Amino acid sequence: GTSQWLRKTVDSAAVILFSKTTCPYCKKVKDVLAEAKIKHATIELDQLSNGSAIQKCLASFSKIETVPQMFVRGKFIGDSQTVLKYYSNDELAGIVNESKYDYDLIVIGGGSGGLAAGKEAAKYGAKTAVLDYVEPTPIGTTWGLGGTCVNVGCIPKKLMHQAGLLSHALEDAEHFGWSLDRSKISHNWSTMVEGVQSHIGSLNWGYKVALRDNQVTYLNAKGRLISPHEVQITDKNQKVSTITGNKIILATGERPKYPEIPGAVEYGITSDDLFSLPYFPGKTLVIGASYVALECAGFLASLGGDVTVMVRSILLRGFDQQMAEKVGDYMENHGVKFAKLCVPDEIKQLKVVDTENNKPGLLLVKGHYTDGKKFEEEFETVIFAVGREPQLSKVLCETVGVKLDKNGRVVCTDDEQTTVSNVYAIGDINAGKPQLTPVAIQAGRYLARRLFAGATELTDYSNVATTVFTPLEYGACGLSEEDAIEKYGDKDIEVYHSNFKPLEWTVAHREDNVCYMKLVCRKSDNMRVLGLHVLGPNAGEITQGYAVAIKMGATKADFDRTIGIHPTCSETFTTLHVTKKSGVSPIV
Amino acid sequence: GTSQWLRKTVDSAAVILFSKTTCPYCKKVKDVLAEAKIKHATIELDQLSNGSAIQKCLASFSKIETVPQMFVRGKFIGDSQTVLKYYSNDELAGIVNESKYDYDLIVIGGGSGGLAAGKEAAKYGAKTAVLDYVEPTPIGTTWGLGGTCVNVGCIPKKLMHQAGLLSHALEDAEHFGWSLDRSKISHNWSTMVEGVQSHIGSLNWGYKVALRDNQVTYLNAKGRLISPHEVQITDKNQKVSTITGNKIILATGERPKYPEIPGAVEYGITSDDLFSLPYFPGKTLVIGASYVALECAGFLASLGGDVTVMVRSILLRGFDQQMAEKVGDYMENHGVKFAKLCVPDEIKQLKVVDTENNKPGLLLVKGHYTDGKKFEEEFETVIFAVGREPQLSKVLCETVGVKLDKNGRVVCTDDEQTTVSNVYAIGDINAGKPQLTPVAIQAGRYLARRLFAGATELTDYSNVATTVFTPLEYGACGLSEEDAIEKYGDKDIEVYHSNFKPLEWTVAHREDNVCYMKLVCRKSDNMRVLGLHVLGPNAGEITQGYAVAIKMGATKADFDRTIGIHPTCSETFTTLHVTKKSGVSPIV
Ligand SMILES: Cc1cc2nc3c(=O)[nH]c(=O)nc-3n(C[C@H](O)[C@H](O)[C@H](O)COP(=O)(O)OP(=O)(O)OC[C@H]3O[C@@H](n4cnc5c(N)ncnc54)[C@H](O)[C@@H]3O)c2cc1C
Ligand SMILES: Cc1cc2nc3c(=O)[nH]c(=O)nc-3n(C[C@H](O)[C@H](O)[C@H](O)COP(=O)(O)OP(=O)(O)OC[C@H]3O[C@@H](n4cnc5c(N)ncnc54)[C@H](O)[C@@H]3O)c2cc1C
Ligand SMILES: CCNC(=O)c1ccc(NS(C)(=O)=O)cc1
Ligand SMILES: CCNC(=O)c1ccc(NS(C)(=O)=O)cc1
Ligand SMILES: CCNC(=O)c1ccc(NS(C)(=O)=O)cc1
Repeated sequence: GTSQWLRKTVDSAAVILFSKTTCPYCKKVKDVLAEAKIKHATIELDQLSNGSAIQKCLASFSKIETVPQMFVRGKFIGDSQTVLKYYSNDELAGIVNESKYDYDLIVIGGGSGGLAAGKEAAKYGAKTAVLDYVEPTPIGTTWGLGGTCVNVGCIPKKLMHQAGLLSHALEDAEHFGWSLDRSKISHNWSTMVEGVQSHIGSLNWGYKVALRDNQVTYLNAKGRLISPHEVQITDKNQKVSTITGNKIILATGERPKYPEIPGAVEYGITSDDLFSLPYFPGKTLVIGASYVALECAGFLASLGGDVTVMVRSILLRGFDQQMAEKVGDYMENHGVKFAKLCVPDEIKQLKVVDTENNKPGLLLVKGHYTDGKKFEEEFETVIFAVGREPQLSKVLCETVGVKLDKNGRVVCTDDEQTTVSNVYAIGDINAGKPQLTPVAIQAGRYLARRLFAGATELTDYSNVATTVFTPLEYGACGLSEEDAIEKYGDKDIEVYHSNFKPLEWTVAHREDNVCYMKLVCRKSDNMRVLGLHVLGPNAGEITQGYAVAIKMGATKADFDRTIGIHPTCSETFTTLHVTKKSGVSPIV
Repeated sequence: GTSQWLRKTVDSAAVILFSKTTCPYCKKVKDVLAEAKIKHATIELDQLSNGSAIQKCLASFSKIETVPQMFVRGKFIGDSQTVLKYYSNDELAGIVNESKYDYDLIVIGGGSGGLAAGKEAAKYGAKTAVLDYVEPTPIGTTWGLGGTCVNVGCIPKKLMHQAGLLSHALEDAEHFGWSLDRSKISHNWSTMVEGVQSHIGSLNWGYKVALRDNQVTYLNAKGRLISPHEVQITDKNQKVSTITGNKIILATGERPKYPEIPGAVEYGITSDDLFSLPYFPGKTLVIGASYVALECAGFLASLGGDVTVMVRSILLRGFDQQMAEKVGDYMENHGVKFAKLCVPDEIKQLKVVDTENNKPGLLLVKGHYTDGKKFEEEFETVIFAVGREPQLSKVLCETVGVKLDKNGRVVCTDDEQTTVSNVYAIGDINAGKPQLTPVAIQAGRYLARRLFAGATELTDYSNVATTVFTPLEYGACGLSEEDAIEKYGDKDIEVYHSNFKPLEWTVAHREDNVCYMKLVCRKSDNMRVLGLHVLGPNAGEITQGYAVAIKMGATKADFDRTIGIHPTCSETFTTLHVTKKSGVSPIV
């Protein structure tokens, strides 16, 4: 147990020191490695409950049982007198750089997970390379280092969401006494895009600076794993070459899908293109009903667009469906049109995009409803948000032996190991995991610590909270109500709910009974909170803190005994009492 | 003993039915009481883990061990056959209304705690009177039913805080692409006050409607306890009379103090006057340094005012002083002036308030610094916020025997009982308890349930979360850093901390390193989280949810294993790692 942990740790750490905080011999080795700028992991045996056993086990490798003991890539290098000898003789640098491979770690993909993993590994002396390449979209859009969230995901989406929220702020200000007239103010799309892109550019630069200052090699090159330890790279000039690494982390993410209909690739766009578009989209059709589809339709309408969403079946498939319908009803009440039970059959081009005058084109969209009636209408911009998929055939030779599932994602053990023992996968391509930036960051940091610093902590993928940044935001943590009932049965499930009105909405004359929250609980387990849901402003700030409590096993009793902060929206969770079974109305 | 809980429940309840959910005889009794419009408490014995022993103990009062059994004010009334006999003989209404006192409960004070206690008691058939009277301020300001928070506290303060926040929203909107020019926009104080006062009026009317719909007698009259069961009332026409009650709840709150200096009462105002003031305060001096003082100074400056704060010693005494200093620095950088280490000596009138043209007067303030130097400057409005105190002399006669402390607050047991067995106190006048509106509401509802429905749950006053709504808001739960070090020793305390920047502040070009958060933890108790602190936008929404986790005993490992929601301010709590002992900088 201890011995099996010690062997895995010694075998895969690049540079690691076994030590005690009280030992001045260990301190003298620490000072020598620091002076020579040699980074390494450290395990302080006196701060572990079974340091005694570990000290004994080290002898199976070094034939000594004292501290310090220093190792490089699975090899015992020496005790204090031996390390000092190598240093004094100008031999230590060459010893710590000796390796069978070019790199201790190669990360394929420079996004949320891959950047996190690579920087963390380098902290412990692992010689690291991070590869990143951005295949341009069909119209040629491309961007810098940092992945989907930084460049064409969470960051620009929430900034445009905030531009949309500020329109209601301008309306609210009149009621709170400010002299402006909202009716005489307009929005300039390209001014907003310039500011968003300027912040994204600071992020691109900041990541390149951070890899430099951690001695990580950054290659702006497309990678392909051709054997367990060999990565083929293709640079911007089409020069092909091969590098080797001990450990491989696959972190290449996904890209948007297009439906297989005439005109889609040629004349529509995706979210990849939207966040840097030089012109305002104009009258827009959004095809799809994911959170990407609704968030984009939402802020486009708040910025003055004429917007329609075409929905194949339901909104937010996989989310609690009562909450999804409340989300959609609010958008429909504040300007978004919906073409329900409808799919597209073709896109026809009526005008080409005007690069000169900076204006969209014009399109004719033909489709049909599930009963066979026809859809036909003209739009200036058509955005497809119909899912995302990995392209691992471009990343992964079939002969390496890395197993994939029926969706093309990588099958991994609970420590992110693929079917090939030195190869791991993290982020959106890890099958069955929540596809979110903080998950990918936590998985990559934790994995790097296990590979190169002897850590054991695993990433916990259960009960991970989410927020959908629609015009009225939807936060959630845990099970939907229909999932809870399916798993435990209706008689074992109690639901507490209530409407509420933000105090900020009162003087602004906004709606009385639109915001909503519920707790889904299990009767036979001390009224354990199985799921939490809230529709209202700042839903991400509201929901985050409760995710710690649900992680700890919170029950309805724990919510009741905690006192609220007044006046907040979030405090309504501490006094819930109306049950759905009672039939009593949840209005205020 | 089960027996002594049953004895206290039977003695104190107004009308209580002991029942079982499966028994059709209990069913017919419930329907009869419903048709007769007789409200009552119900104890369903088949849902309690010792309903067996309770059935046996009921024999001590009724000489029967079956169910249903009805009691009224400590007297057994009968089983199913007997209750029906009374109903069909038109004797039931007289039997349930027979009592030694006019009321089962008299509440003195119609605020946060008192209204909540009174409405809750009435649901269990307690015949209830609620007394409220608002003694006018020195300039004659008065208001309606609902207490300090509703009329001159949390509600108007946070609505004017929101008016101030909207000013920065106007400036932000230009950077996000909206065509307005913030420089040409001004604020109208009286328009804001009208909207705020219209919302307060709807709450005044709502509480009167609530009391009427719960059959609660509302007397707009000053009440005085003269013996354990006798309350002397004085109405608006000076008419004096007496009413009697079984239980009494004191819930009369506090009012602001004035310093004992010339001119203060005559020419200054307090928060009581500020929220309905008919003219803009103009150039304003706020005297004091509590949360009331800083919150009022902050929104006044955001609405265009010229504002100074005179500080005797420190800001926010009793709060974490590192956080208090960050709060004040932000305020000083954004337009609030501070006259530090300074007290006032006298207020001289230069110009009377102009009621007709709706203009403030003009004042000369004289004071001095703790080293001896002099302060002299003119202001149009001087606001005192130097504490609040009860006036229980006006409420309670010395001879009744209710013990007070050296501050004038009522000394209570952990179930709100005074030194007089039928008299309880709740809210701000309960000595040693946190003085907050949700605390008073929870104490009131829980006390009512114990008196009239046989409940046993107590109010938990520990680790109650707070938020100070200064221009940059400050939320907290648990111990300050200095208090934890004093209690446990510096070597046993670890503090994790970080600056952060809201995503919304990036395009708006706001400050990089002013928002700040920290966790104060106990090493020898598994890194238990002893206190959480956050300075940033929406701080009360951020803080509330973690209050549940802290109530459950969260440790640092609990915060680490929970995943963040991105992009939010609150997610920074899930990845903290820089300790103060390490000396590493916390900037981003
Ligand atoms: C519109 C949108 C909004 C979103 N909003 C949120 C949100 O609010 N919150 C949230 O938590 N998540 C959000 N997400 C999800 C988030 O973007 C992803 O979960 C996250 O970025 C996944 O990170 P990753 O490291 O797995 O992959 P990515 O971030 O996609 O990074 C993979 C990188 O590898 C590169 N690459 C691919 N193939 C190769 C190759 N052969 N060689 C070299 N490099 C290669 C890619 O070009 C890319 O740069 C959003 C996603 C989208 C599309
Ligand atoms: C400016 C300000 C801002 C605040 N902001 C917040 C905030 O954001 N959050 C928060 O949680 N708390 C806040 N508070 C505190 C909160 O208002 C109080 O904790 C709360 O009102 C206490 O309620 P209570 O029931 O104890 O007394 P009150 O609400 O003060 O009610 C007592 C009532 O009894 C009446 N009364 C007094 N004597 C008699 C008598 N003899 N006969 C009849 N009636 C009588 C009083 O006039 C009053 O109507 C704030 C307070 C102030 C002053
Ligand atoms: C002329 C291009 N035609 C296509 O059919 C196509 C290519 C790539 C796509 N996506 S990507 C950028 O490889 O992520 C989508 C569609
Ligand atoms: C600095 C990175 N190290 C870690 O995260 C870490 C490593 C080992 C630990 N424990 S053990 C009992 O030796 O396996 C704990 C933490
Ligand atoms: C709705 C009002 N009732 C209560 O709050 C309550 C009372 C007693 C309880 N339990 S007991 C019988 O004392 O064992 C539980 C709950």
